[PDB]
Amino acid sequence: PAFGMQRMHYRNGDPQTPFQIAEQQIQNFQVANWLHFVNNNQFRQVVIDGVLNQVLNDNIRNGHVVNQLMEALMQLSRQQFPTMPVDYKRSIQRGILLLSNRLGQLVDLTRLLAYNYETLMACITMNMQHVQTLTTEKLQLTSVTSLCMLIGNATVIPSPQTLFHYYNVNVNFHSNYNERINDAVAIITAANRLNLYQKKMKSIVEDFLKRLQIFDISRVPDDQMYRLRDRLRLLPVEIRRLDIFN
Amino acid sequence: MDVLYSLSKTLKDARDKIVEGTLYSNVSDLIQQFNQMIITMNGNEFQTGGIGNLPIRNWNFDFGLLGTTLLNLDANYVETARNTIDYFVDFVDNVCMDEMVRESQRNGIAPQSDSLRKLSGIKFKRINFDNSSEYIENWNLQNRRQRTGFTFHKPNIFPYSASFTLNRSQPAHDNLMGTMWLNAGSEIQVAGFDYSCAINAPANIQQFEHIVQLRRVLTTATITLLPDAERFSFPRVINSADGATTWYFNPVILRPNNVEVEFLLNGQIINTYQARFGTIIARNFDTIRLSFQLMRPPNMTPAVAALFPNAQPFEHHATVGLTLRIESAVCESVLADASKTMLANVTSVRQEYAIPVGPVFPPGMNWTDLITNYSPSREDNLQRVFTVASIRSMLV
Amino acid sequence: MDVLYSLSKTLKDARDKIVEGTLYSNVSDLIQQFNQMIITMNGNEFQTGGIGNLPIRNWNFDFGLLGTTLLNLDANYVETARNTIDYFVDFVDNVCMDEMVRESQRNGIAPQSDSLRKLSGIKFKRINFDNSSEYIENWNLQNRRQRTGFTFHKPNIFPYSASFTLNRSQPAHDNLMGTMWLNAGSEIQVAGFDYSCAINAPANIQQFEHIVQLRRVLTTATITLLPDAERFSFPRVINSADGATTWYFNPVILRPNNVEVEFLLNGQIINTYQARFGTIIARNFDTIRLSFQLMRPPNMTPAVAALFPNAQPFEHHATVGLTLRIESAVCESVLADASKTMLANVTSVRQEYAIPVGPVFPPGMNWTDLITNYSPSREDNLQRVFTVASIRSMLV
Amino acid sequence: MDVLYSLSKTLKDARDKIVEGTLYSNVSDLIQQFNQMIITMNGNEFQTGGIGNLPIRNWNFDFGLLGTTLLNLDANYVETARNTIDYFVDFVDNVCMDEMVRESQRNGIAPQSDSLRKLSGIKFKRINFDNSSEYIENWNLQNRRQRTGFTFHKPNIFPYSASFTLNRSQPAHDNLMGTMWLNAGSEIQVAGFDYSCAINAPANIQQFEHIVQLRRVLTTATITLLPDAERFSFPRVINSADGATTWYFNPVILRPNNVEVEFLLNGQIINTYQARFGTIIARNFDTIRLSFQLMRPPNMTPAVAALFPNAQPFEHHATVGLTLRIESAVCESVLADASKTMLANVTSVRQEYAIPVGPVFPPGMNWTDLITNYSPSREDNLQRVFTVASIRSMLV
Amino acid sequence: MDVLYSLSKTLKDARDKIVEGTLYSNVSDLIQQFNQMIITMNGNEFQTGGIGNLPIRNWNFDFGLLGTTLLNLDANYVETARNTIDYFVDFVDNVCMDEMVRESQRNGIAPQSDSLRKLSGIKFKRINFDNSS
Ligand SMILES: [Zn+2]
Ligand SMILES: [Zn+2]
Ligand SMILES: [Zn+2]
Ligand SMILES: [Zn+2]
Repeated sequence: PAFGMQRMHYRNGDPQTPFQIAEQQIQNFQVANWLHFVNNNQFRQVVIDGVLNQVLNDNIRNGHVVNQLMEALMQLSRQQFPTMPVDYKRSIQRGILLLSNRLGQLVDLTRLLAYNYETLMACITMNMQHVQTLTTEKLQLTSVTSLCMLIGNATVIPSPQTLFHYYNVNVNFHSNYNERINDAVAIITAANRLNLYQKKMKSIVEDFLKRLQIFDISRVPDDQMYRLRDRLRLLPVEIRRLDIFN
Repeated sequence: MDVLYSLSKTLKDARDKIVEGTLYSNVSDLIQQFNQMIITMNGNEFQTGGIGNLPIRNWNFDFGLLGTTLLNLDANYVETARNTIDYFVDFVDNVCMDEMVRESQRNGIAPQSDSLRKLSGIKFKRINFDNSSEYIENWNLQNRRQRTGFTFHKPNIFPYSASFTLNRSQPAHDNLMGTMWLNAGSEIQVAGFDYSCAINAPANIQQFEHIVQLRRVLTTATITLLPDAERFSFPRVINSADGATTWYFNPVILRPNNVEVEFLLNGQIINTYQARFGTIIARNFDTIRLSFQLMRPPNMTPAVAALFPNAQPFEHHATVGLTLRIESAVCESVLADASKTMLANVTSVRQEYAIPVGPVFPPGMNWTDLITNYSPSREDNLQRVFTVASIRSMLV
Repeated sequence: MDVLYSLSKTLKDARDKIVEGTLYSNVSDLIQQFNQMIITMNGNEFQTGGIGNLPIRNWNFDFGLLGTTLLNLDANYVETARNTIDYFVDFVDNVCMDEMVRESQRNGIAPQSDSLRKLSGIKFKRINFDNSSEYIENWNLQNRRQRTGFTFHKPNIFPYSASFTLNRSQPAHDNLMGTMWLNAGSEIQVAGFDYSCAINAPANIQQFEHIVQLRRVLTTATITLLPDAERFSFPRVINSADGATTWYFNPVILRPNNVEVEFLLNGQIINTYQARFGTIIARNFDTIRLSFQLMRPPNMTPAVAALFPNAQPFEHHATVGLTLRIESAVCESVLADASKTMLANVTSVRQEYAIPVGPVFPPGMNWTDLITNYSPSREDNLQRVFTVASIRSMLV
Repeated sequence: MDVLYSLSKTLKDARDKIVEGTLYSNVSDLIQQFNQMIITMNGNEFQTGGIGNLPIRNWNFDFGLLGTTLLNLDANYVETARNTIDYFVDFVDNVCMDEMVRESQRNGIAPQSDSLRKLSGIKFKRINFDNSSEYIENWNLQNRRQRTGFTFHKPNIFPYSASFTLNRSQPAHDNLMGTMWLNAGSEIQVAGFDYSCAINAPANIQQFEHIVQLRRVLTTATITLLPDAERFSFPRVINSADGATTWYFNPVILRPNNVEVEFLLNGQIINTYQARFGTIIARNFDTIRLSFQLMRPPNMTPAVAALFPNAQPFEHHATVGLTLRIESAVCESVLADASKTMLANVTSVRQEYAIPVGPVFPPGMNWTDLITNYSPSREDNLQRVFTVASIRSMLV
Repeated sequence: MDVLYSLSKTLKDARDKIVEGTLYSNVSDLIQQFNQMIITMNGNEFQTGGIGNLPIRNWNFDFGLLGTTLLNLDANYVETARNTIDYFVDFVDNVCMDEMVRESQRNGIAPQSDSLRKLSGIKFKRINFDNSS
């Protein structure tokens, strides 16, 4: 509407997002460049100390890209909105300027958010695998508006004790995960090598999931339980447990 | 053709007017027309070339509109417009070249290239806007069947022909009476010669006539008529009509007598000019009749009398002449002329890409051969290619 | 240059469109552009210099804007606009004259006058609007390093030269073989003469060749080629090469034989025309090679055989000719032609104010010297002055 | 071109800087540029090579990016980068080869290949970054039409020419006066010989002149001038000017007298060096005029007097020589030179894939023909292909 | 000399790196150096002398800073930068020429022209950066 373009008739299932179409269809350099960044600002994958990590574009980390956003939306504040009623146009442009005039606060907020993310991500020990989950966390855009319009200049970074506690909890969960995998694999392999053909590996897998402490085993689908059994059967046994079994 | 011209005109206006610093009010309507062009061309696939050495080229159109708000144009706006305009200009040039190299005996006025045939669909009619050039204006008028008029400076209406006629001759070619002419471009030099200087002619007058039939009717024509023909006024060894031998011509120029230039339409005298030289106007004609007389001077000085004896041998041969130059004219059909480059452009495009000779035009677009046999199909194809060439000249 | 052209274009549009009784909607955009020009120029002091006899002139701009209140323009509005337009036209004409009379060897394409140098500042870029003239279009294309094109009717590409070459000669100049030519403007007349009429030639063929090197590349050229050269077809008395004596020329014109006109680019054959006369097209060339032959007629009537004996004396000298006129062409560089008045305007301005000879142009603005030694510096300066002259001609 | 150069530069910087163990701060900006390149190229389809034996290759990009938060690069990071770098380097090499084997007469500076034409689109402009190489800098300045020059060590400005001129000669070729020269690369060896040793010359001085017209202006040029031409200092048997016979040259070398070198630009004397040998500076010139003299030694020892008798036969022929080597220079146009490999790269690519001869360059990329007819269109195409070759040599 | 070299180096880097479409991360340090040069040079009057036929030239510096806040450099940015760069390059070339034509028997290593002597003051030392040639 700002550029007088015909409203996008977007089709669900299109391999391109609406912004990916808009980037090609919008000629203005400020808005097009901001759209390009937004289109290509996916996580980058990098292994640090053997842990896979999802890291941000460096322009997010230093907060510089907010300038581009500002530039883009500053352009949107100068646009005619050809056919729009003028009071509604004024309201939209004044909201655009409300976000625009907080450029310094938004740069500070972006840098703070990125720094906090990186500092707390240093404390992660298991690979940060990116999968589209079944359920989501619902994020209200009004909460985003609150964060954008209420952030000051008070830097808040994780406390060293908070970082150590987070790292300790992550390490404990990871170690318990590995140890329970070892116990389950050891018992399954021993039962197979002892020819205990009436043994149900389902009970072993359920005990494993229960000892992981974060699963309500009653709601685990059966196909996933059997897939877990199959994958546990394929793992080799840990040296200490295998020697004891020998 | 009108859609292709509109594409070219929009691109030309965009190049000329979308410039850094200019007020947006100078381009608002142009910007809307440019955006209409983008919308209409978007999502369409075109193919050009594939004939002769003209390369196959594919064109896909996915461009955004210009919607930025400004008071004056800046560098960003001009660069975006320049990228779009460069692509569109390349496409238009390739389409024009593809259409210029093609021809058909049937419906030679209709589009021949697939790209221009696709551009003739209804969905592209939105691109159409101002059609002010002479060639596109004449195209539209002819499609409406009103008079179309092409104005030519020195129209190339006469096919080249340096010829002669011997009304009296014999094997020695020493007592000859006849005419020799050069009809070339807009120019006609004609000369009637008598070796006996009308010594035995009735009333001592020899009458010469020269009829030149124009292949198309010319109107509002300005003509310069001069008494003498400089091209046939020097000694000359000419070939025999059958080429068996050569004869000698030793002109002595006498002023033409009883000069009558008639400009005829359908055999009817439209304009007549008697003993008139300089600038004359032929308002509407398809034929020129130059009638002039060699009159033996009744009174001669001894030096003059020495040149014209009573009988053979005739060493000096009496010659009267006429020069007729069409400075400007108007024709309903297209013609080559001294000021325009459409024939040159079409010939250059066909020669550069080694276009094989087709079934309509002569080899190499030789203008003499084309105008000698200026058939209706040839005229249609020539008008098509000339309009396309004028469209291409706006950009290239 | 674009700012100066935009000033002149705005003034021309104001003169043409600000007329009594016209709808304001006919002039709204023009009035906005004119007021933008007024705003941009206001508060700026300009000086047009005192080079030569041009008076030093000071220019101050303190003008009010043109009104927007009238539905139709009345006489009062037109009078006020006329006052402002007259002052601006005087300023623009003086700036153009100051720029035309100056030249530089180092940067001849850059502005030389102080006023045009000031107008190249960014603060004046707002004035810039539609650049639709051929010369300004070529200027902008050149600044971006794009293919430029100037279309010339009868381009003045050949420096004047009436010269001859004697391949065979002797002190008494009675057995001469060679060529004489005139290269003038767009025309080349060449004539090969043999006094013995190729009696002792290897096959009774005498070969003549004329090479004309064009100082610039010409494209899309329409060329009239005619067999005879009327300029070298009458008796002449000609100075010897050193001017020590004079020899006699008594041409008898024979038909040229094996006429081959070659249009060459980089020494490669681009176009070839054998025994073709009338209108031909040279698409891209920088050199012309006219090869022709004087062939002794194998069969002669008694008079013809009498003209050409077996040995000296030779009273009649066999001459073959060729005429080559460039009616129209396209060149990437600026040239004088028979239609445009740029060279005349620059020369007239330089002579009217007694401009001292500069380090770039010949000391009369003489075209033969300029086109003979068409250096890149000369070409840059000439393009600058011709563009400024085209700008001036819009108003003056 | 700038996008292709930036692709090559980004790949070179990735090879150089993305190395195991380096601080992430050493490569942060380079990693950003590399990721921008991946982003821009992803999802685009390219095709290279349908000319000569250059095989058709299809390129797709679906590469992942590089991490941005680690502190030091490790072997895993470099391994991730290397596959993408190799694919991109192969693509860039093929695009450069595709552009190097192509030419056009209309717009030789513009891209010719489909890949480089697509890279000229606006969306790829984001890849563009530091244009610091000499050839890309000159490309960018020349597009804006700014004064810029290429620096050449031993520029290859003289087309190969081993010729002689005889001012005194006769069929037996026993008493000859004239000059013989070799013009090759950056070297001019000239030698004036007199067989009589100026015994009968006025003041016993014989003057020799040699003019070399450079096809392009050389500026800020260092020249070594030595007073002998070792190339023409030994006995030679030399074909006659028409090859009908061979004559004998038996030099005896006398020092040249009144040596004057004039470096001229547009016929104006820019630099003049008299009797100066060693290093001289020619700041701006297009023509070299070497004047030297053979003077008889007024006093001769018995052997020297025996060498040169008062009359024929002349068995020892007095010769004076000059050698002129352009060590380094600056030219606004591209040239082959002893240091760069651009001409070698273009010729190698064209020969390896059997590229058919085009309309712009001579067959086999022959440099002598290319510099003999160094036209503006040839200059455009040569600059394009040389810039592409320099881009390619950044990775290959 | 190091200040003159740094002016020339900054200008060459600006001409090579400030190109349309480039990431700002490619020029961030260059833009900082360029703005430092602009700040240091602003308000200073220079005169390149009239030795021989070298024209007397006067130079005034009042320029705006090159902008930040762009993710990729656009055409407006490059145009403004090119205007400033052209003026600075003309000044640097004229200063270099004025220095190239002068000489002293003693202290001939020191600057000879007024412009370079002025540039040798402490206040211009801020312009100085990478001396790699
Ligand atoms: Zn006959
Ligand atoms: Zn003579
Ligand atoms: Zn005319
Ligand atoms: Zn010889």
